[PDB]
Amino acid sequence: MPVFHTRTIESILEPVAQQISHLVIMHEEGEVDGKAIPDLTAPVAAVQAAVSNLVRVGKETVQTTEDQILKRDMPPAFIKVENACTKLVQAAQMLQSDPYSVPARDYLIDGSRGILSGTSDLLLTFDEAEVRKIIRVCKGILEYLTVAEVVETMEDLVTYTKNLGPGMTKMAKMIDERQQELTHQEHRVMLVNSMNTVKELLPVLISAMKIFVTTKNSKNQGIEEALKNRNFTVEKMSAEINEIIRVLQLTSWDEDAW
Amino acid sequence: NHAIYEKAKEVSSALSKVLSKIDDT
Amino acid sequence: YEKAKEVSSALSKVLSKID
Repeated sequence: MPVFHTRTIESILEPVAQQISHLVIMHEEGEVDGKAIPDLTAPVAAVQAAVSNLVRVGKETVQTTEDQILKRDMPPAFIKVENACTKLVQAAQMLQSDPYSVPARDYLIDGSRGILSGTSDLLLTFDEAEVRKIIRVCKGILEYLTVAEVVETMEDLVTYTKNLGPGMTKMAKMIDERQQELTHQEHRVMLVNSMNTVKELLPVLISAMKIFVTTKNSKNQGIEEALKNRNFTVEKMSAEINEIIRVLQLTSWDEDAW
Repeated sequence: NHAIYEKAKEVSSALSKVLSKIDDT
Repeated sequence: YEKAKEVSSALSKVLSKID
């Protein structure tokens, strides 16, 4: 299936996904069981090897990973491609005997779709775990942002900026690659626009902090405003970050996790 | 990890060769 | 204090990275 919910996963399974459409499209007209195809004992031996490596890696991915969802969603994707691969092999034999078998073409098709489908699930499941890595980072920035309300000195400000800076950088780099892989404009825009705002406001949030931490130091000066202006940027940025979490959340949540 | 995509390209390629070995006319 | 100077300098280095 067109389970290409990513621009990379798409560019990977698209080419072969097309060829499969033909086989089904042609096998429907009766033009598939037509030709007497050569020996697929060599090529089918390749995919059988290719699938073994894919499965192997996926098995390791689960081994290492800390993501419990990916830990329990990957294994099946393995089984899928694994037995869909056997149908592929079977068809190769059926054809090695009779290059005209229409049921061999049935397996030849059902198997190709199983390989392409399983591969999709595999990648998609893995990717969704990567999206949760982003969500985590964002949820981290969200937390520290509130810490900006307890900063009462220049030394605190120095520390705060030193900390926010890095995470602010990581989530910025993560959202960058992220928006590129998206397959829907609307999402990409929000993701991009929202992250930009966060970038725009960061220096503003630091100003509001310096002004406050200073005006408060400059004792005997209007401070109910500096506070309000600092708490606003904190709120604005926090809101933008939630739109990001929400978007990333909408574009990856596979409901087997309830 | 970022290999899963590697092996995925290999199975996506093998399946391709097999499919195109049935394509001709 | 270089505090205000450092706070800025630190924010600068960060913004350049965010860039």
